[PDB]
Amino acid sequence: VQLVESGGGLVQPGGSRKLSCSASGFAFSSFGMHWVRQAPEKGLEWVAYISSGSGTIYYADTVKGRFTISRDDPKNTLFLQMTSLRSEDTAMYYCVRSIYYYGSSPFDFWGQGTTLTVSGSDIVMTQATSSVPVTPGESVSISCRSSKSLLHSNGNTYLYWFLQRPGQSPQLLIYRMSNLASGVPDRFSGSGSGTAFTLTISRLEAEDVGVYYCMQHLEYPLTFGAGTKLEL
Amino acid sequence: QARKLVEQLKMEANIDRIKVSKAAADLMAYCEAHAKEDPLLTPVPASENPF
Amino acid sequence: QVQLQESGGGLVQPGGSLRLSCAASGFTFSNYKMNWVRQAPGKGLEWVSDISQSGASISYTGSVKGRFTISRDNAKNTLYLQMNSLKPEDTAVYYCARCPAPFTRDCFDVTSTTYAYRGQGTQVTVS
Amino acid sequence: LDQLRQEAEQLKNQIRDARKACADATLSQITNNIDPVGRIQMRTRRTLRGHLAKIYAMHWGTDSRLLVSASQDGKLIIWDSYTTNKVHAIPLRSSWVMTCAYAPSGNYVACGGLDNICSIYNLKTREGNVRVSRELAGHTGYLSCCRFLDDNQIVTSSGDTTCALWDIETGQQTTTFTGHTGDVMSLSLAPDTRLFVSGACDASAKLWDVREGMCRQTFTGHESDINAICFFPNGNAFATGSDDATCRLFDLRADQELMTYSHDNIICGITSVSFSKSGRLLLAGYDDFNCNVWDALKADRAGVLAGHDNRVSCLGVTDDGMAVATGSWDSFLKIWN
Amino acid sequence: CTLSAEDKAAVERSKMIEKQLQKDKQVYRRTLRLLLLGADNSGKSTIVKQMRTSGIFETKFQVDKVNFHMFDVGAQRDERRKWIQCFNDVTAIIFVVDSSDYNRLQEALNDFKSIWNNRWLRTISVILFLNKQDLLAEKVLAGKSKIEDYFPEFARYTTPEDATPEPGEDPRVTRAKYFIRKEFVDISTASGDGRHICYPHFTCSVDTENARRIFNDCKDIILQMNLREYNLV
Amino acid sequence: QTLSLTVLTCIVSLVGLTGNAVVLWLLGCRMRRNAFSIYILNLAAADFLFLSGRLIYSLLSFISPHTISKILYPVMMFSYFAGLSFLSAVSTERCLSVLWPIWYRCHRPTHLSAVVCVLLWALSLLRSILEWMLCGFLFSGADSAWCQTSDFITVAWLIFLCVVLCGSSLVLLIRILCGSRKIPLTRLYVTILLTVLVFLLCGLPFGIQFFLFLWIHVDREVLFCHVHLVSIFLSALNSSANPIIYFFVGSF
Ligand SMILES: COc1ccccc1S(=O)(=O)Nc1ccc(C)cc1Oc1ccc2c(N)nccc2c1
Repeated sequence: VQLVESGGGLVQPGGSRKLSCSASGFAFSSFGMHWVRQAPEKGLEWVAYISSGSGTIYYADTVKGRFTISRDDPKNTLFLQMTSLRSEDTAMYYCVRSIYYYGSSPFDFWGQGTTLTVSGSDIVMTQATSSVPVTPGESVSISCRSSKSLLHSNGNTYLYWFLQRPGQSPQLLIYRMSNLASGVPDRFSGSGSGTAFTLTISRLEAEDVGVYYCMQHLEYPLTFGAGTKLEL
Repeated sequence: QARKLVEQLKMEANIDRIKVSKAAADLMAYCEAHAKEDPLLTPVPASENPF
Repeated sequence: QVQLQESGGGLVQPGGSLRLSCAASGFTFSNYKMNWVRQAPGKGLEWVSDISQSGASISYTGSVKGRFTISRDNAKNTLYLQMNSLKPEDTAVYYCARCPAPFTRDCFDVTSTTYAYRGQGTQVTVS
Repeated sequence: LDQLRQEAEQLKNQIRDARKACADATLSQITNNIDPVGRIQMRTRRTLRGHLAKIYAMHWGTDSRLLVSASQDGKLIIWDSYTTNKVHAIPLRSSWVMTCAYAPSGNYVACGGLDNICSIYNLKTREGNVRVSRELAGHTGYLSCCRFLDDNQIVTSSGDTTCALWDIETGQQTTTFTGHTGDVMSLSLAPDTRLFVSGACDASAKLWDVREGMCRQTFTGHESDINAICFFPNGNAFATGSDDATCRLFDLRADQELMTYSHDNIICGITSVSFSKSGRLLLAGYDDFNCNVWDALKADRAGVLAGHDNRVSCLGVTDDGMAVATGSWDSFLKIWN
Repeated sequence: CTLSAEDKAAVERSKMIEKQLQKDKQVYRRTLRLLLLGADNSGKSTIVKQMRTSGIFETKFQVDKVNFHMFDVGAQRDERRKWIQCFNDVTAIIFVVDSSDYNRLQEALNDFKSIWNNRWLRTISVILFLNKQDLLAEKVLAGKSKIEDYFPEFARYTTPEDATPEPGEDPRVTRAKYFIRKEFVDISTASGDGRHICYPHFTCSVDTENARRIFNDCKDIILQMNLREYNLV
Repeated sequence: QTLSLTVLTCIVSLVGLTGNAVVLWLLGCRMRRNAFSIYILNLAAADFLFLSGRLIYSLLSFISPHTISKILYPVMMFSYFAGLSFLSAVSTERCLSVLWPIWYRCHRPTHLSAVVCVLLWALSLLRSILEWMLCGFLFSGADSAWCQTSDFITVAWLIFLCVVLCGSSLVLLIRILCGSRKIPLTRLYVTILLTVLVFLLCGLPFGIQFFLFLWIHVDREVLFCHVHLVSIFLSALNSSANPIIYFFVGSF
């Protein structure tokens, strides 16, 4: 599975750019696909979403009406066309998969995005603690707090936990607040109730320090946390 | 052929058989003991049923 | 268990007359279209005679259309085949092959190599 | 052959007399002082549409929400029985299929048919597509049933008078079960997964032993072909349906017939059989386009499921007794309750 | 709407699957399926080849922009009463008979009768292919045949003078051909109820116009289906 | 005076109403989805509306006002043309079925029938609103300039429907006659002749006589008015006999 992105660079304000992402290694035509941002030193931020078959498109209210997203299945590539670039669009862009059916785990694979530099009723998620210095072997618990209740009527609690290691792209750990993503050690766990969730790590080891983010997928826009940099 | 059948009948003809009364009693006991967990026999209220 | 036995045959010279019986037990006799088949030495199974549930419909195989006659008795659970004026082409083993499903007119593979509801066979020789 | 046929008949008579000596009372009389269930009426909660040709098999998932259905146009479809969504639609290589099975874990699905091959498809894959992971071959006749044991063990029943215990990792039979003299039409796994029963076209059922490969017992009560078989929830009984227009209940411990469920009006042939969670309701499809529901302890019919306009092929109760889905030859599935 | 942000995507995926199913339905309707039967000596392999441990074989051929798939079983046992139920939505059943060999003619007649009177094949219409015509003609004109040995009723059969189309053939073979066809048609019309029709033919080994008789009989079958739909027949 | 004719009209309307209602019941949401069944369903609905209007008007004729008759008239003359259009469409579809047998079965749109059905419905109501406006209030053209053209258009459309049905039946009969033998074509002949004669002699007269004698100003006779009642009775008989023929000789 590969998701390599092209584009980025320095652009004067008022210009335009086109960013591409060439999927190679999976069935690109059956995955909904998102573009997600990240400021040079701030947290993650959702940008745009295009469904499977191009039948549903959503944009973030920050860039709504100014960005455009469009896929191409026979060529296996997905484009974001952006115009009138301000000074707050300077960021690193990642392209993310997601497939939706009963029992799937959206936000499986994150690409390694590109850097671009220039010259209301949303659900706010709060991650109070921002630094947890701890040695290996201890049991740690990170807390995330939601604005409103994330538990839908069908019983699913839409909370996602992502880990960004130093110098690497994020990767999914927990989806829907309880389930464990395929390919991660069993020591990670997630629990909690509406408006108050926690992620527990038992027997902390190396290759685990980084920044932990919580996301909600109850309704668009998708809002991230602020991050808790676990150090040694 | 004609030897496997006889050997199999010899192998099958010597087993211990319980009565039919014990079989009926055990079937009735299981059915009566688990008689309050199947929605098809005793319908559940509509607040629970997902269909 | 279904079982069919045809202990009715013997040894007669050409021009004589025989009669084959068939004792059936293990199933309701009145809903099945019983048959009568035969296998010759060196040849495969072939169909000989037919009879319906109550006896209204009968059928033969041409080579015996004028000689043999097939009847049944549902009260005694028996099937009979009266065979007379035997030719030297009739020395064979006869089977009381039944019919797979009840309440049907069609019924398949009555003369198969390994059929389930079929008797042991009776050998008749003419010389 | 001279005296072997006589000794076999003597042994059969001995077995029959031994079975007769252990039958002092009938289940009809012991279960006489039991309150009947009255009338069980069910209504179509959901109707699943989307198949082009007749439906030949179905299997409920282990979570009581997902199910798989196989059709004669060469398609498997994995539904969502709560919202009637189509989770998966898998096209097949051979369009003549008569069986399908869901893995207990939920990672794999299996389908077989008239090409004498059992195909194992991997559902939970990367790349987000269902691809065939194994093609078990080695049967010399059409494949009529298949049931998973683990994610690496599957029992198949074919029309060449054989059953087989396979090994999906290496892809070759580890055991062969022989002894039937006709096409084998159905099998039902034991709850503990150590035994299984199999009904064949020679009007007989056989209780096997998975690990050894022997034939533990043989039951012969029917008088025509056997189309469906199912285990009692206890695991010490099983019900069989035939072209006899009758259904029967057999005991593994008493080793003889217990009860026959029949009616003079019915003259068609049973096509499918399933039990309720408690074992108080026996469900049986039929050739006259509608199912039936029998009180398994008193042999009186107490419900009819008439919603199909063609022959009913498949039928299966879910694990917790929530619903009952019946497939049929007009390409429509119907989830009752 | 009372749906989450993900159940909507599930519904959209289901709708895409339904659109693909509609395309597959169109493709499945445009094609016609035939079932090919016959014994080992019938020469049905020659008919298979004339159209330019696996348990079934399928061949594809098209005529006048109409696509036909023909199926024949290859590795199943000889019981046939359980895998013949699968072929009850087919367009036609091609039946091949070897008419030169009278020793096995009664077996072929029994096969045809059993196929015709089937409970699930009660709407499918057979396309009889009386094969090996040159062999029958040679064996009849060369003598030493004596068809009356196996069929006693042939000693008092006269050709149907009204319908005697033949392009310069000996009158003795015509009686035999029409006797055999009369036997098969008598079996066909003994109990048909007017729902399916047998279409007899006369074929050789080197015959080339075998892919057009199938098309003509299939067109007639479809026309009869339409007539029955509109309550005209 | 003639009142027995009105009583027979009421009786025929009752039997046609119950026949259409039961046909709608058996063909509501199942038992077939052919093009023929969809056409029969739409025809039965139109005939049910027409017979309801006819029954209410006939009951009003005995004792009961003009306003309710004004309400009744347009829906009646809307359902009438809906039913005639459905009959012509059924005849054209059967002729096309026999003419090209493979196209009707293999290469035919599944929903096309339903599509054209609703189109026919729309056309009928269009004429209805035209009949209300271009003659009634918007132009006050009771006789001057516009209602003449509207009635000429109505008569031309009725003649077109008649000729379409007759031509389709004749083409089907010719194709079957010139075709092959070995079929019992007696049922085909009797069915085609029965449907054609019933349609002609029980559907055409009412509309033709109304929209001709209404404009023709030589109406001075008591023998020129009993044709009105006889045509009403014939149209009621047509609407009652539409479902019985098709559905009951189909699913007998
Ligand atoms: C003002 O007549 C209209 C006109 C249009 C729509 C409705 C009415 S009406 O309902 O009000 N009168 C009425 C009622 C019922 C009948 C049996 C006749 C009626 O008179 C008509 C109807 C139709 C006419 C026609 N097509 N051409 C010419 C003269 C016409 C006169």
